[PDB]
Amino acid sequence: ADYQTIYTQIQARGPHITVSGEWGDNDRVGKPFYSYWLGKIGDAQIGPIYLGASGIAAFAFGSTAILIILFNMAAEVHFDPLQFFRQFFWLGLYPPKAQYGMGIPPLHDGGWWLMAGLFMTLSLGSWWIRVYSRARALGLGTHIAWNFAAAIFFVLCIGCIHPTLVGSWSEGVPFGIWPHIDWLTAFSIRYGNFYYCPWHGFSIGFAYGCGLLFAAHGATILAVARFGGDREIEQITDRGTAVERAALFWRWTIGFNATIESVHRWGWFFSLMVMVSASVGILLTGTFVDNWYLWCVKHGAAPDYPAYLPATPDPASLPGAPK
Amino acid sequence: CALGAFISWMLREVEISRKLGIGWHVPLAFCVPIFMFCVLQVFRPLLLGSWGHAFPYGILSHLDWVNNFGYQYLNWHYNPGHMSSVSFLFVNAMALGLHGGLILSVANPGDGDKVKTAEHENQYFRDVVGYSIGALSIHRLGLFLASNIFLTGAFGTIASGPFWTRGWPEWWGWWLDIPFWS
Amino acid sequence: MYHGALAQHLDIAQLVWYAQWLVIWTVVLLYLRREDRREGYPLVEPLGLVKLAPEDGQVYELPYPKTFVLPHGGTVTVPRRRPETRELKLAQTDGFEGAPLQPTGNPLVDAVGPASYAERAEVVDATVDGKAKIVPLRVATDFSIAEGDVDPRGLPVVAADGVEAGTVTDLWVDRSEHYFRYLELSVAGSARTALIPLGFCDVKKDKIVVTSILSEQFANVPRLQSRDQITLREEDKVSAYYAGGLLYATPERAESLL
Amino acid sequence: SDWNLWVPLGILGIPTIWIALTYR
Amino acid sequence: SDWNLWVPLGILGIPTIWIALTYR
Amino acid sequence: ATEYRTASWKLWLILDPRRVLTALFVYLTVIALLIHFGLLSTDRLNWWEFQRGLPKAA
Amino acid sequence: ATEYRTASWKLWLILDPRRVLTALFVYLTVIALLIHFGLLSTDRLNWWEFQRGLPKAA
Amino acid sequence: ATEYRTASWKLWLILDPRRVLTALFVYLTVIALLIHFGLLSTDRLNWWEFQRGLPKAA
Amino acid sequence: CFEPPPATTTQTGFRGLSMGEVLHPATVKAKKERDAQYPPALAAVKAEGPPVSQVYKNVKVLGNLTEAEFLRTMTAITEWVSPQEGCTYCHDENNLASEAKYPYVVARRMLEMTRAINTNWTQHVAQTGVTCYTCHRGTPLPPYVRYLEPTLPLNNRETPTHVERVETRSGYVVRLAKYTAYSALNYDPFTMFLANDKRQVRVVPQTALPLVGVSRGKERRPLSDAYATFALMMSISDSLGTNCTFCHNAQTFESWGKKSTPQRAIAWWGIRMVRDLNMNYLAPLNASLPASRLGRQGEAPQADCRTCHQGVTKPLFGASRLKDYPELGPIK
Ligand code: BCB
Ligand code: BCB
Ligand code: BCB
Ligand SMILES: C/C=C1/c2cc3[nH]c4c(c3C)C(=O)[C@H](C(=O)OC)c4c3nc(cc4[nH]c(cc(n2)[C@@H]1C)c(C(C)=O)c4C)[C@@H](C)[C@@H]3CCC(=O)OC/C=C(\C)CCC[C@H](C)CCC[C@@H](C)CCCC(C)C
Ligand SMILES: C/C=C1/c2cc3[nH]c4c(c3C)C(=O)[C@H](C(=O)OC)c4c3nc(cc4[nH]c(cc(n2)[C@@H]1C)c(C(C)=O)c4C)[C@@H](C)[C@@H]3CCC(=O)OC/C=C(\C)CCC[C@H](C)CCC[C@@H](C)CCCC(C)C
Ligand SMILES: CC(C)=CCC/C(C)=C/CC/C(C)=C\CC/C(C)=C/CC/C(C)=C/CC/C(C)=C\CC/C(C)=C/CC/C(C)=C/CC/C(C)=C/CC1=C(C)C(=O)c2ccccc2C1=O
Ligand SMILES: COC1=C(OC)C(=O)C(C/C=C(/C)CC/C=C(/C)CC/C=C(\C)CC/C=C(\C)CC/C=C(/C)CC/C=C(\C)CC/C=C(\C)CC/C=C(\C)CCC=C(C)C)=C(C)C1=O
Ligand code: HEC
Ligand code: HEC
Ligand code: HEC
Ligand SMILES: CC(C)=CCC/C(C)=C/C=C/C(C)=C/C=C/C(C)=C/C=C\C=C(C)\C=C\C=C(/C)CC/C=C(\C)CCCC(C)C
Ligand SMILES: CCCCCCCCCCCC[N+](C)(C)[O-]
Ligand SMILES: [Fe+3]
Repeated sequence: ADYQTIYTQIQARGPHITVSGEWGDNDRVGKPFYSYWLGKIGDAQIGPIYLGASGIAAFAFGSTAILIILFNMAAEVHFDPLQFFRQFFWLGLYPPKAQYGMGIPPLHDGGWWLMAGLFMTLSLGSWWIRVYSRARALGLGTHIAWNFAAAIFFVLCIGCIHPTLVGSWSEGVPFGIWPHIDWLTAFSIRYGNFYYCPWHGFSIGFAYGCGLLFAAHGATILAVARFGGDREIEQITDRGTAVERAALFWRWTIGFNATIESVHRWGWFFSLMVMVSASVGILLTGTFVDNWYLWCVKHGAAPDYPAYLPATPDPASLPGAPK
Repeated sequence: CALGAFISWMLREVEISRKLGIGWHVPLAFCVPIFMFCVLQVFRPLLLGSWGHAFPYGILSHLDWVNNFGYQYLNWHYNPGHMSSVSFLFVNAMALGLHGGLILSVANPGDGDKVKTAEHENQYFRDVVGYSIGALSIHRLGLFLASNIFLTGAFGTIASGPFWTRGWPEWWGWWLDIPFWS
Repeated sequence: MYHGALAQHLDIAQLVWYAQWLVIWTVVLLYLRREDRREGYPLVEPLGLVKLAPEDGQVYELPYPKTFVLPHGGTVTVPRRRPETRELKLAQTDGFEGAPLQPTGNPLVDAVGPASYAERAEVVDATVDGKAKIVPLRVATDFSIAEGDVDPRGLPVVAADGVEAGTVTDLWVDRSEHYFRYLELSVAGSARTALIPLGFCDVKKDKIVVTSILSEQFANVPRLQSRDQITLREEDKVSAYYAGGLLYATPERAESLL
Repeated sequence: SDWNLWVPLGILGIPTIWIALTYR
Repeated sequence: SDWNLWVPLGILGIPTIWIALTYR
Repeated sequence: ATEYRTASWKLWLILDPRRVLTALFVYLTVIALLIHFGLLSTDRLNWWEFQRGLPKAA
Repeated sequence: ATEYRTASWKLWLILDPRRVLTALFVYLTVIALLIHFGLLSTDRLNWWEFQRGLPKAA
Repeated sequence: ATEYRTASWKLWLILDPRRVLTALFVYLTVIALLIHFGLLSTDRLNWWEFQRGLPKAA
Repeated sequence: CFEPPPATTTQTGFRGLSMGEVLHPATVKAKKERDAQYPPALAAVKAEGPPVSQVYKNVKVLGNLTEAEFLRTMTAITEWVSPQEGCTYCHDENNLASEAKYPYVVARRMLEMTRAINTNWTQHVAQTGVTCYTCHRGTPLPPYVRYLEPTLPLNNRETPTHVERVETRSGYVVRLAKYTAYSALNYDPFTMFLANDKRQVRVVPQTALPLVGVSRGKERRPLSDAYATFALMMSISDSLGTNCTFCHNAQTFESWGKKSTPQRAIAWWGIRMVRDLNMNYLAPLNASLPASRLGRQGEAPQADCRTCHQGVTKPLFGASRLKDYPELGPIK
């Protein structure tokens, strides 16, 4: 085979050059070290890191959040250290279990949930700023920041916005491995099956889309790596045989192609759209649709199947039923 | 006809790539989903001995299959093959976003700012998260993430029925129940 | 009475649906697809009938031009009109639109099909400092191989025949990526070094195996203009030669398996 | 007690011997 | 107390001796 | 050959002791584990536990 | 060799003490663990607890 | 070697004290924890708690 | 751990929908062996003489029978409930008509209960019915019961470990998980749904759009209630050894008609039947039992699905004694 696409056979070492920012060249932190193993898939060098304010802040809120989360998880196993470690995935920080509408709930029932929520929110933001500022610091464009934005917004939607529009904190996602997942099912059951929500559709489309696209783009570049097609930026400004082939390949197959530059747009667009599509769906849910299946039936989208075993009338609705 | 089409599609690609003197990575990559299709429509039904175990063709209809299948083990979220696949799905999406953005930022730096260099790509990430995977390898890595969506999942899929018949959560019992700390 | 009901059958969800669609298509069409036509358009025609306009809907098609201001001076405008004026040594099988072409002479030297290169700018690729990006390890003395790998310097280069083509002189490094791009070998029999892309050779413990081309055709790998630096065009030239050999080294590489 | 059943002895033993003798 | 249950002593002891004597 | 008979030995010119050694090590270990645990998962031929065998008894 | 009988020793010219050492360390530790825990998971043959065995008792 | 009987010591020329030291430190620590916690997750041999072992009593 | 092939599979909904049960043939065998110790019917006796009400003195349930029949019943009862202590278990050996021993007075009530099941819940138990054996399986303490905290292990014939004991506070989460098929759902569905008729299990809305006046703020139910239902279902599944698709077509959990199997109907009755048992026969026994039997909050033990089904979709694989012991119901 061609081994040079899978891993790197002969590794290189030498002096790395620092691009001086607009500001905060000073707030780079740590002794850069190498990993020979890591060097077989990517660059081996691992430090330094930029610090600065946004960072500081993000960590600040982030940690507080984490602390509140974990601490409460411990409190669930009554602080038994052995049990904690065994039961860890099953432990969580839950939102309120009674109906208080949108009132700040008691500490012991959802209160702590809410606090961690707010702090997680704040870290996300601080981080956002990091991403956005750094870009501007180095004279790049802001695309990453905007993609990241959408992601954050979707977190907001399922965290507080949706709860708000229906007006109960009870609808919040809980913190914890298994329990954040149990949420998914509950939430779906409640809103009459999410497979039937169109935005869930869209989203998934775009998500699989990403799969397809990365596999394709990924594969395409490696296929043309022999002509130095991995040098993607010089290819943009001075088109070489590499991407000429890459283009041709796709044109001869699906019958239209991209450019080396624009394929990146497509990917960036699909990525974004996952998060956006999602957000919409979440906003609509509870607010305008109560039961997504029934809704799909009102617009006759829903498939209907004959009975295999005899059809069963609901017993509640019989003459002389109990309760 | 489906299988037919798929395979003919994939081979066509091989012919194309031969003609261009490029690598065969693309066709091969396209082989992964084909396999998963085969796994779901062919193998798993063989192993359970009926075609009736496969999924129907129908936009909403197919999802109904997915839905019930998954509740046949009591909460599919816990099936460990699924976990891995899901993780990849997410990482892949995020990563495409970053890769997308990063190229675009360098190319279109705003104003009459000059297009930036490869070093600026590196600097940018080594700032934000303190590591840069490097330009070739991201491509390589993308291909990898993408692919294990199905590669790992395929394990969880095949397992359910032929190799496991209980609810998926019950399976984590192995850990939950190590008698030492039980 | 219901939340989100615009009629006895019309609800706000339903409207949003279409809305969503609308946007998607618009972006796709009125944007993304335009952005795609920055290279290689407008379409060209060597059989068809009096056409200054592709699939129809599209001669707007091309977006208005960008202007990439380049890192080390100068501007590029996209889309462009970059004309191919190499005179291709390819005869047609039929005069037909989409019937394939036959090389007239040696395809590897005449640079056609998989052996064709792009006419890139005849300049050296540069670092952020203004040094040359791609250089050998005679020049980049600061750079080195990682401890724990095989130094290919000294090894025999075995070609497709099973015949030693020559011996490895050097590695060439990308200074801004810390990555090895080329082996520079000494083609035995002549007094010349030829540059092979590292993606065309399987490096072993004892030998470098080159499946791409035959031993005899190492004599004709494109000559470098300078000794210690490589232009962007020379890169394409070198790469295309070996890859072309994947279809043109032996006569049987043409043919189908049966 | 190994009575009537030399099965494993044979299986274990025989090779043990010819491994001894073949590779000197 | 090993009553013809020299079994583990057999497995433990035997090699212990030849490991002693073979690599000298 | 210092008073040898066959050439058997030339195998180690061809094979590499270290590979053989290290593999045998693993191979055997696995079979060993297989048998041990295998046995200890039956009813007859479990030492380590009370005779669950209910040999004929019930 | 300083008054040896076999050439056994030459093994370490071939094999590397440090590998063997580090490996054995691990190997034995794991086995030791398996047995210990394994035993303590039975009914007979658990020290560390009240006789869960209900040995014949009911 | 200051009146030494064996060559034992040469081990540290081969092995690296810093690795050994650090490894033992960890190794030991873990075993130690396993034992402590593991014990304190039984009914007999749990100090720290009331004997809800209910030894045979009830 | 990776349970080897093949699998028994059935079809419970329309083709291509992936509905139906999935069994490990091994496991079924084992259960089938277990559900075979059900002692065979006693030899039928000729109804001869007067009613027991005139023969003996302290019969208050089985007054109707003939002297000979009556003793048959007693013999059967013995075998199903207290075979080991025998007759002695709840009778003074000499004055039989003495209500001295505690189980006696429980047992009278158990008789009433069983009768009632086989008379009034025919729509759950059909022509199969129950006997003491169904629940007790030949011990005086039925091997799957429930208290008002989750306890472990599920089968009270096994012995608990240290962490499993109720008093060990750290072990709560696990005590709970094992009850609901190892999921991390945080509700005890017994005490929510089964102990009394105080909650609604139905959580999904029966209309496409949010209905104005029940759909916002404190008008609305908490998303808890969804999780709680999801818990009750998880447990029901494990108690019968089956999966959702044995009853629902996931396409719509909430819907009936062509989207539910006939089983789902039976289950509905099921629920209403355990509730009756608990609220009316079982729970008010904490007056009659000794404190040794009673739970931490001073409650008697109660029944849920598992108590009968014990991990099979039909209790005892649907083996019955309904014709053989018509003292036990149904009645006229
Ligand atoms: C039974 C329930 C189901 C369900 C329930 C469901 C719900 C309720 C929702 C989705 C949603 C989605 N579902 Mg679905 N789902 C999907 C895939 C998807 C995603 C495309 C999309 C969720 C968006 C996302 O990517 O989240 C992952 C990305 C996230 C969460 C963003 C994270 C970014 C964030 C910045 C992370 C960084 C965090 C920091 C590091 C902080 C650290 C924390 C500290 C402070 C402690 C697939 C492929 C399937 C299949 C194959 O069946 C499926 C079936 C189901 N879903 C089952 C039917 N799903 C969402 C949606 O699209 O609804 C319309 C959604 O709301
Ligand atoms: C209640 C049930 C659930 C469920 C049941 C489930 C099952 C049973 C399976 C998955 C699987 C998967 N799930 Mg899960 N799922 C996932 C994500 C995923 C995917 C990562 C993974 C693989 C998808 C797949 O098999 O593609 C299928 C794609 C295929 C087969 C390729 C088709 C492409 C083909 C080759 C080419 C087609 C060409 C066209 C015909 C051409 C037409 C186009 C035009 C141009 C002509 C998420 C993110 C979620 C969330 C967020 O909750 C979720 C929830 C659920 N899943 C619910 C819990 N899921 C699969 C898996 O891996 O399980 C472990 C799987 O078997
Ligand atoms: C009812 C029966 C019991 C039983 C039956 C028993 C038997 C029959 C045996 C033991 C043995 C042992 N038991 Mg024991 N046991 C022990 C612990 C032990 C160990 C001291 C010893 C394990 C030696 C070993 O396996 O080497 C594992 C690892 C080794 C040897 C590594 C060192 C060698 C290495 C290759 C050399 C390199 C060293 C370098 C300096 C370091 C290199 C660093 C690297 C990483 C760079 C504990 C802590 C307990 C408790 C808490 O209850 C207990 C209870 C019991 N044991 C029960 C009461 N046990 C064994 C023994 O030999 O006793 C001493 C033994 O034969
Ligand atoms: C389709 C769109 C996709 C998408 C897109 C994008 N996603 C992005 C970006 C874009 C564009 C970024 O630019 C940004 C980034 O930069 O990446 C390079 C980012 C990110 N997405 C992350 C994770 C992620 N993306 C997910 C999903 C999707 N993303 C969706 C699918 C998921 C899922 C799916 O779960 C996950 C988990 C992080 C890497 C990063 C946030 C960092 C943060 O916000 O920091 C917040 C800071 C903290 C939490 C503080 C840490 C504190 C430590 C651990 C210590 C605590 C210990 C304490 C107890 C004691 C203190 C002592 C201490 C010293 C020990
Ligand atoms: C991890 C790997 C990822 C991945 C990778 C790659 N993906 C690739 C390639 C690579 C590398 C290509 O090289 C190839 C391609 O050309 O690039 C565009 C391709 C392609 N991937 C398509 C769709 C796609 N990728 C999906 C998934 C992933 N991709 C995963 C995530 C999904 C999901 C997830 O649903 C979809 C729908 C087509 C656009 C295209 C082939 C067209 C075709 O196949 O032609 C042949 C067939 C047709 C044009 C029509 C077939 C009609 C048949 C005969 C009968 C009708 C269909 C019947 C089966 C009914 C089913 C419908 C029912 C469910 C309601
Ligand atoms: C005129 C004349 C003589 C007529 C008489 C002749 C006659 C009638 C003859 C007989 C006809 C015959 C025999 C055959 C008909 C023709 C034929 C073979 C048809 C096959 C056609 C067919 C089935 C087409 C369908 C196309 C298809 C399957 C899918 C459409 C594409 C889709 C949905 C793609 C997913 C969307 C997607 C990922 C878009 C991505 C955008 C692009 C362009 C990605 C590709 C791409 C990537 C990924 C890069 O990395 C890249 C890197 C650098 C440069 C370029 C690219 C690049 O373009
Ligand atoms: C060049 O410009 C650019 C850069 O350089 C400037 C960048 O650095 C960057 C990006 C900057 C970065 C820092 C990139 C780093 C970003 C990331 C998201 C990297 C993170 C990746 C991971 C965390 C790995 C993912 C791991 C998980 C999600 C957890 C999965 C959990 C489990 C249990 C998985 C279990 C199974 C596995 C782990 C592996 C299973 C594998 C198999 C079964 C089979 C393996 C298949 C193969 C090996 C392929 C077959 C082999 C051949 C074909 C030879 C970009 C975007 C840009 O393009
Ligand atoms: C689990 C409890 C239980 C067991 C075991 C049991 N009995 Fe009874 N027995 C009862 C109850 C309760 C009554 C009262 C029934 C009634 O009022 O209808 C009863 C009533 C009787 C009576 C009538 C009392 C009278 O007024 O004279 C006789 C006789 C009798 N049992 C004999 C037996 C014999 C013989 C056995 C064993 C071989 C036996 N019983 C085992 C619970 C039991
Ligand atoms: C549906 C379940 C169920 C059925 C059917 C049933 N029992 Fe019970 N029985 C219980 C439960 C639960 C208890 C409570 C556990 C307890 O009290 O020990 C109980 C308690 C008892 C006790 C008290 C024993 C003790 O030591 O506490 C007796 C005696 C008894 N049952 C006899 C009977 C008899 C006789 C029948 C049949 C005529 C019967 N049971 C049918 C569930 C059942
Ligand atoms: C043995 C039959 C049976 C099984 C198995 C079963 N269910 Fe149910 N399920 C029911 C019945 C009956 C109801 C309605 C009870 C009522 O009316 O109070 C119900 C109600 C529900 C509801 C509430 C629907 C509504 O109207 O709001 C959901 C959701 C649900 N089940 C999901 C599940 C899931 C998920 C599983 C598998 C884990 C499952 N069920 C397993 C019988 C069953
Ligand atoms: C107006 C008022 C009063 C308040 C407004 C408050 C507000 C903004 C609320 C909104 C809250 C939001 C956005 C809540 C969002 C919650 C979400 C999305 C939770 C989702 C998932 C969380 C998961 C999966 C977390 C599990 C966490 C753990 C298991 C523990 C945390 C630990 C780690 C991740 C490891 C790092 C720790 C290591 C260094 C030791
Ligand atoms: C459900 C999400 C899918 C969104 C649709 C993706 C757009 C496909 C691109 C078609 C390109 C059309 N064309 C040939 C004019 O270029
Ligand atoms: Fe790229």
